[PDB]
Order: sequence, then structure tokens, then C-alpha cells
Amino acid sequence: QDTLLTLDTPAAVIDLDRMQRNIARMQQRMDAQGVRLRPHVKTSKSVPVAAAQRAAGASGITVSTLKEAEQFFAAGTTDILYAVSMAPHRLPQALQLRRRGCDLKLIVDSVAAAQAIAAFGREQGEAFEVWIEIDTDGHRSGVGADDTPLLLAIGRTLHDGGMRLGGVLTHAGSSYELDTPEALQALAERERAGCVQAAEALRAAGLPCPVVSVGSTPTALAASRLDGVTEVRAGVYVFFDLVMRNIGVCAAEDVALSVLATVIGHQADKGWAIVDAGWMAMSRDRGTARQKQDFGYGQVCDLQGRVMPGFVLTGANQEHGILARADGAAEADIATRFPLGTRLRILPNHACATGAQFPAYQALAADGSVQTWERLHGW
Amino acid sequence: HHHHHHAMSMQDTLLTLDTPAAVIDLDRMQRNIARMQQRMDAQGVRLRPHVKTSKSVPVAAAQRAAGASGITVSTLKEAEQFFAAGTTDILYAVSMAPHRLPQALQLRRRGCDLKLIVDSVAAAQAIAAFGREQGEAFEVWIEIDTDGHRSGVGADDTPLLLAIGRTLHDGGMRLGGVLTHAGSSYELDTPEALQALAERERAGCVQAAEALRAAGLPCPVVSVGSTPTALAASRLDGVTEVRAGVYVFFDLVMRNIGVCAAEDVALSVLATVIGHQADKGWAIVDAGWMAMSRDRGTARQKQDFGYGQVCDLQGRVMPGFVLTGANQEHGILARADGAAEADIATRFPLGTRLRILPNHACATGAQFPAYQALAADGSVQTWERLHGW
Ligand SMILES: Cc1ncc(COP(=O)(O)O)c(CN[C@@H](C(=O)O)[C@H](O)C(=O)O)c1O
Ligand SMILES: Cc1ncc(COP(=O)(O)O)c(CN[C@@H](C(=O)O)[C@H](O)C(=O)O)c1O
Ligand SMILES: [Mg+2]
Ligand SMILES: [Mg+2]
Ligand SMILES: [Mg+2]
Ligand SMILES: [Mg+2]
Ligand SMILES: [Mg+2]
Repeated sequence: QDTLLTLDTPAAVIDLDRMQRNIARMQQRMDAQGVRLRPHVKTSKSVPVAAAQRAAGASGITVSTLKEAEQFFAAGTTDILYAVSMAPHRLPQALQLRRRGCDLKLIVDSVAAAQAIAAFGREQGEAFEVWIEIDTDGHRSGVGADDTPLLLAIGRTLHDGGMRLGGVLTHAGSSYELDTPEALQALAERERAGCVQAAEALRAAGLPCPVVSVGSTPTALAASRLDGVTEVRAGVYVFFDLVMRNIGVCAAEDVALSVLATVIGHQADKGWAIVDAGWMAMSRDRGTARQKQDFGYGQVCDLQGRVMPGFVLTGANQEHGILARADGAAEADIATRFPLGTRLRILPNHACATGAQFPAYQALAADGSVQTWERLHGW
Repeated sequence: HHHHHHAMSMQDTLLTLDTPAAVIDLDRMQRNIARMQQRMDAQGVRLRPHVKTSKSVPVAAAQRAAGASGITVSTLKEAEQFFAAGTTDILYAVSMAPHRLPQALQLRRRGCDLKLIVDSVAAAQAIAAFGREQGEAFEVWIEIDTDGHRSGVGADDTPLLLAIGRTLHDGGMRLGGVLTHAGSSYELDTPEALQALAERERAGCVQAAEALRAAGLPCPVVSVGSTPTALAASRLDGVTEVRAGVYVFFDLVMRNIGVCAAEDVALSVLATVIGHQADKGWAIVDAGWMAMSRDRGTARQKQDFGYGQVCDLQGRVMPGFVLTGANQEHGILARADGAAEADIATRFPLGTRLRILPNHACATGAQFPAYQALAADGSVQTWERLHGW
């Protein structure tokens, strides 16, 4: 059997017991709120990870690219939301997916994008399902939640244009700037209220709006109530990461994704251990640098997964990571503690960024064996 | 003409590719290749390009055709790929892990002249014991710390150099040389500081080789390099080869260091405008950090380019517009100066294609399964590159 001692390094390891606990926690919270969970698979892009989310009770998926829609559809998943403002040039790709049987949903936030979809759908005989993206927190895309004229103009373009106006959605991504339950709870309420208000405005205009979809992992876990909401979209929670830990929604011990690395040398005067997990393994994401505890390029754990507080990757080049004390001191006799060849596991800043560096995950079972779970790269 | 007509009908250009896409401007890439090879020829040293920037067979083929001698790789997966493609002279320039010794042995047994590096007595002892067990005289170079960038034996640490060189030589391995990488050059931004660092890198690696040879140990190769010190060195006496890699494409970190212009940057990411926030002066593009990478190396340099410098479809810089933010599949295009551009939707209409110059070519390239190699006629060809280990 393949195990953490036999793998080459670096490797992206999923602790299956931790991932299942994360999947159960999120599904149980959504069940308590009376809403569907539509996981965002862009975090893993791996068929077996999404299958475990579905087995726990998830309803459909959210994807960040049409490549992910192709992969998951080829795997038998048909209820797919492509939650990135639709580019008109990708309409042939989307059409071919729907004609093949994939119930692929698109989103827009502009009259011009809604007109491009509706005109192509009429030409091709396709009533595209399209949701309107709502900006509830100023994070990124979307129709402002009280910009009613814009909301109604896009709504009538789709519905009068013969398309299926399927719903409204929002992602309150500014939740990643927060770090207290009170602030997260308030942002989750602003997200819920803004999305519900857009749905209510459509409906008062006699336009259909059957789905109201909100979510980010921190607002999904913090929201006190979700009246008016039909589903929540959350993705990074499947593994968690150190950014989530700093936001306050999980502990380091809950993070299910780590990078297995080998010690390949040392700088004794500086108290460095050099590992073979550089930024090509961890990614360049440094999201914890802007937070109350900086973890460098990741938190060190031993081969058993025990967190080693106070050792982090303080630097990284492409294929070399620099392990050193978080307090800045030069650990004495670093080589005596971490001899050449010692294996360690590094928890990521951002699970979605680190996962994308690997062709595959190594799914670690209770007995210590691993199975390789491929994931998708590119577009 | 059946093949001809069908190929024409299938041929992509920058208007027909899906976005995002990593586009190599071949004419800029050839100018970078010629420039570095001519500089190394002028210095009388070999150029051993570091292929970890592209990990692409046709890009390394163009470096070889121009005059390069061998390659440097950052992983044994690169050594496996490039050897399969016919490159036999390969330096694996990352401190050797003992557990990878079976793979290095297999590659040498298949005919790859694969060189390994160490910087410790324990790594030397592991290589020599495995080589004696397996009947293999591994070739091993000793890595030298000349500028404090990362790791390596100190150039002035004679006792440790000798201990490692003797462990290898007495152990029946081939002690083949010393190498250094003065990566602290990426913190510099004047020709004077770069020329002085290049001289410190040359002097320190030659110093180490001279200490080994003074002890009777072989050390025929002296290998130095980073792209900025390769381009800045006045003299390379005592050096046998230079390793450089990011030069093949350049990037905005190199532009800021001062060793190229933005117009020399051969790699760009083709993106489409997919939305706006008109009141904030934002255009939203489909190149987020999954396309650009999270690399922000320009953040602390003289000119911060955010997640990349915006260029028009013809690849010309659009001054003052950069990607100021990025989420996974969304980039935020806005003024670098922090003004909200008026009429952003007029400046950048929905569906507009743009090209984004990267902070760090090695980091952006690794986000793509393949490059789109752009010829002067506007045609592109898919050039696969390696992902993972
Ligand atoms: C449109 C949309 N919906 C849901 C999610 C899931 O959010 P998480 O559960 O918090 O992962 C996202 C996530 N988007 C990413 C991104 O990079 O775009 C986050 O904003 C982030 O990691 O910063 C989403 O876009
Ligand atoms: C051992 C070794 N040799 C040569 C090079 C090539 O340097 P460039 O020509 O400047 O790319 C490198 C490069 N190493 C990278 C890295 O990430 O490790 C650079 O230090 C960097 O991009 O920061 C090298 O490691
Ligand atoms: Mg975000
Ligand atoms: Mg994320
Ligand atoms: Mg460096
Ligand atoms: Mg580089
Ligand atoms: Mg392998």
C-alpha cells in the first residue's frame, strides 16, 4: 500500500476523517436553516470530493469554469450553476452542454449580457436558465441590491426574451475581511436581506424568481437565520484553511488539506530547515499576512498531523520552502530536530489556491493508506 | 490539399481562443533567447537554461537551437520529461532528497547524464552509500551560498566543503563541480548593485571551487546564475556555465529590477471583459489569480503592477490600468493611481479582449496546462507544459 512514508513529496493530502467532519458540519447547519446546500466545487475540482458532498445531502453544485461543468457532467452530475458572469463568446459551449443534457445555469449582472444570451437562445431554440447576480456587500460583481431599475431591466430582458429567469444569487465575499462572530452574523444578515429584497422586487414586477441563493463559507456558518433563502453555496469549508481559522469559523485542527513535504537541508546559522514544498506546492497565496496571525507560507505539522505552533514556512521560492520559528529567532541546532529526510505536513493559507497546484490529492484513510483522487487544472 | 483546408478551418488566433489563455509572443521570446545566448557567448561561458520557467519542450528546443548546453531542472519530473524528449545533459538543481535516489538512478541507467546537488555531509553520505550499493558513480555538485538568498555551503567554509567533497570523492562518486544562485539579485534595481552582486556570485563560487581543488579534489564545473546577474556580470573569469531561466519570457518583476522593458515581456494572459462596477471605475475580467497566480512580487518594488499590467489585444501597454485585485476566476481591472475611471464600460466594453503582463513569469505559466505560441501571422499553436511532480 501507498502511505505517507512512501509518497513522493510534495503531495496534497486530504485527511478523509477531517473532510467528512467538515462535510457533516456544513450539511447539518444548512438542514437546521431549512435551505439546500449547493457546494462550490472550485475548491477541489475532484469528482470523489464532490461525491462525498452529494452523499451527505448536497443538491447540485456550483462551478467556476465551464471546464468544471464538463468534468462533473461527464461524471453524471447534471444540476450545475456556472457562477461567473457569463461571457457571450462562451455561449456555444454552454449551449452544447445543455443540448447534451446538462441542466447548466448561467448568471449575469448587465442588460448587454442578458440580451446576448436571450438573442442567442432564440436563434438556437434554447431557453437558457439565467440567474441575476446581486451585489450585497461591494465585494465584486452584481446588481446593487437597491438598484431596482437595473434589476427589473435585466429581469424583463431575460423573461420577455423567452429565457428562464431562474433566480437571484449573491456571494458576500467581504466576509473574508472579518474576524468576529458579531460582524459575520451581521454581514450574513445583510447578504440574506439584499438577495431576498432583489427576489421580492422581481416578483412584485410579476417576474419569476424561484431560487434565492446566498453564500460564502464564513456567512454560511455564521448566519442566525435564512428566511427567504432557498440554497446556500459554500466551497472552501470542505477542507478549511488558515484564512478560515483566522476569520474564526474553524480551528487549525479542522483543516483537512495539508502538503506533505521532505526536509532536504538546513541553514544552521539562521535556524532554517529547507523543505521541498515551495510556492509551486503551497501557491503564492499569503491571505493570512492581512490577518491577526500571519502563518507565512503555511503552518508546520508533524507527519501525524499534530500542529507545531511556532514553526511556519517563513519564506518560499519555487521548489524550496523555508521552515523557521514564527517568533523570528534562529532555532538552535535545527538539523537535530528535523534531520535530512524528515517528513512534515504544511497547512495552507488558502485551500482553493494550494489544491490548484496539484494534479491530484492523496486521500488518506484511517489505516494510513492513500488513494489518488485526480483534480482538474486549466480551462 | 485535404490536410491544408482542414488545418486552416481548425486554426486559432487571439480572437478565437477561449480566455483566459497564456500567450507566448514568439518573436519577443526569440529576441530574449538570442540576447542571453549572445551575452554568454561574449563572456565565453556555456548557457544551461533553467527550464522550470516554461517546462515546455518546444521552448527548451528553441533555447537549444540558439546554442544552449544542457538544461537545469527543478524537479525529477522535468528531468523525466525533457530526457524523454531527447535532452541528455540535465542538472537537477535542488538539494537531493535521499528518497528520490531510486528515480535518479533509473534516469541515469536509461542514459540520462543527470547531475545532483548537495550541501551537507549527510546528503553526500546517502548518495555515496546508495551509489556503492547500486554500482553507480553519481555525479554530484556542491551548492554554495554566495549571497544569503537560500541555502548552500558558505564559499569561505573550507572545512565543510572538504568534508562534503571528500565524502563524495572517497565514496567513489564523481564530484563534478560547484554551483550557486544569487537570488538576492531580485531585491536590486540599479545596474551598479547588480554588477557588484554578479561579481560577488562569481568570486564566491570560484573561491569554493579553488578551495576544493587546493585539497586535491576535482571540481571541473563552476556554475552561477540568476537572470539579473547573468545580464549584469562584467566578467565571468573562472566560471564554466551560467544558469538563467526567467529571461526566456521576462516579466514585470524583471522590468522593475531594470534588466528588461515591459515591451520585452513575451508571456501575457489573454482575458475577456465580463462585467463592470461603473461607479468604482472597475472592469471585471475572466483572469483572476487562478490565471495570473497569487504572485505579487511587484508590490514592494518601485512600481506596483497589482495582479498585472493591462495591454490591448495587440499586446501594447495601456498605461495606468492594472489588475488591482483578483479572486479565483475574476480579476478587477482599475486605475493603478486609485482614481475611479469615468465611463469604464466605454473604455473597456463587455467582450473586449485584453492581455495582462505577469508579475512573475514562472508563477503565471504554471497555472496553465499549455501555452498558445503566437506567430507573426497571428496564428497560435498549443505548446503543452508540465504540471506537478
Ligand atoms: C459566486 C460564489 N459563490 C460561492 C463561493 C464559495 O465561497 P467559500 O465557501 O467561502 O469558498 C464563492 C467563492 N469565491 C472565492 C473566490 O476566490 O472567488 C472567495 O471569494 C475567495 O476565496 O476569496 C463564489 O465566488
Ligand atoms: C538553482 C537555480 N538556478 C538558476 C535559477 C534561474 O534564475 P532566473 O534566471 O532568475 O530565473 C534559479 C531560479 N530560482 C527561482 C526560484 O523561485 O527558486 C528564483 O530565485 C525566483 O524566481 O525567485 C535557481 O533556483
Ligand atoms: Mg473573495
Ligand atoms: Mg477560496
Ligand atoms: Mg528567488
Ligand atoms: Mg522565478
Ligand atoms: Mg511521481
